[PDB]
Amino acid sequence: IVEGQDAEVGLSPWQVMLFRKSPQELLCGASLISDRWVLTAAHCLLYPPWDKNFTVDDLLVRIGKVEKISMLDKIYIHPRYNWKENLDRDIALLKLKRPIELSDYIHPVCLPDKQTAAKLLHAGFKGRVTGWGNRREQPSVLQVVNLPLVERPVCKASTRIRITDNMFCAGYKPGEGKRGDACEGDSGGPFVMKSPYNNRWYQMGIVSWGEGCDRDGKYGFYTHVFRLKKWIQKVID
Amino acid sequence: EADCGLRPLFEKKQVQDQTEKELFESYIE
Ligand code: NA
Repeated sequence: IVEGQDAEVGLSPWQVMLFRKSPQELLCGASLISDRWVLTAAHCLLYPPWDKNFTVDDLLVRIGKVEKISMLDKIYIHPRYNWKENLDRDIALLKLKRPIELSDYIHPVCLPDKQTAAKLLHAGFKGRVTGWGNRREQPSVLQVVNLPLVERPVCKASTRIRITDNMFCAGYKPGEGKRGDACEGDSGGPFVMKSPYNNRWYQMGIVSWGEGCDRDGKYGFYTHVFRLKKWIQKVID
Repeated sequence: EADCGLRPLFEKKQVQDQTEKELFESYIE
């Protein structure tokens, strides 16, 4: 997280760390959506150009820092995830070997419903990004940054990559004052928003991709969780 | 999840984190 700050203790209990088993290194952030399931970006597991095709025994999760390390049972990547062009449908589900014990430091986040959209996915409206990724282009504590959702045309015009409805972008425009972005190591983590309706946190996005970290005229692109809710529900049935 | 969204150290304690006001504020223009 670039231009973020140290998070308070227990600020994001749904925070999951995706670690490489050997040699151990933080690969990606992820999120806790139930006592059993973890949500992350597809490209954190599957990106053929860089020779990347992670199995269940290549990785270990980290939850709560109180910290409960876990092995996964089954990985599910979207069948129409497009790594060739634009990272369309950059989404993947992790099933933990067994249910995790909830605590003051371990607690799942909510997936948005149609009403929660309508109400929150608007330009100017701020969301929360969190991770242990790089501060520039390593943190001691979990990092938090608040970044406003950006208009769809402004996202399209900020890049040459083809943007699909299955993605959205967020961040500040050049000379808006505040800065901030995700960076290498935050990818696959949650973009969360708080609902004024029920006082609950909802994950609207998955940190997907960007050109660099916290550059002017550029924005971080996030997977549209709600728009891929059907698929998330389908693999759990 | 029936209890999702509510943080044990925050929403369960009616304590609000240091940058919460920042978020809700953006909602009103
Ligand atoms: Na930016």
